[PDB]
Amino acid sequence: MNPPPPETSNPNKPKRQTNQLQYLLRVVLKTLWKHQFAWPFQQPVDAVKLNLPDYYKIIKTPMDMGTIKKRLENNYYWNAQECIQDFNTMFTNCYIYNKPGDDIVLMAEALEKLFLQKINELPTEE
Ligand SMILES: Cc1cc(SCc2c(C)noc2C)ncn1
Repeated sequence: MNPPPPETSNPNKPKRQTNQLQYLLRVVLKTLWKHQFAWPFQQPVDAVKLNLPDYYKIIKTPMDMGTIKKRLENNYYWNAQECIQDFNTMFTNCYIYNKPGDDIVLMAEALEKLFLQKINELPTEE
């Protein structure tokens, strides 16, 4: 079975709208989302349709860009580090689950290269 997805709404979590979080949406997420290799990462892993019955046995902190996009658009975060951590969790899960050198690993690596280039110029907090 699939687990419930990660949380994207929690009214008692305190929230901020900040220039670093705006950059994470307008620059980081949008750059990765439009990439030709984004599609596997645009929603939670569907272990049923993809026939991955061991995925959620191995991966206990699932994360994906559909979840991150919702978190950014719905102002779920307090700070940029929370969102950066979500991207890094997504990449790590892919590398942990998959056989080294598989297509999905090359896809994650291409997105991660762009992620790192954009994070390198995360603006100073205003
Ligand atoms: C090309 C492709 C797509 C997918 S989508 C499912 C997926 C993701 C995302 N991370 O690990 C797996 C497995 N899997 C393999 N190969």
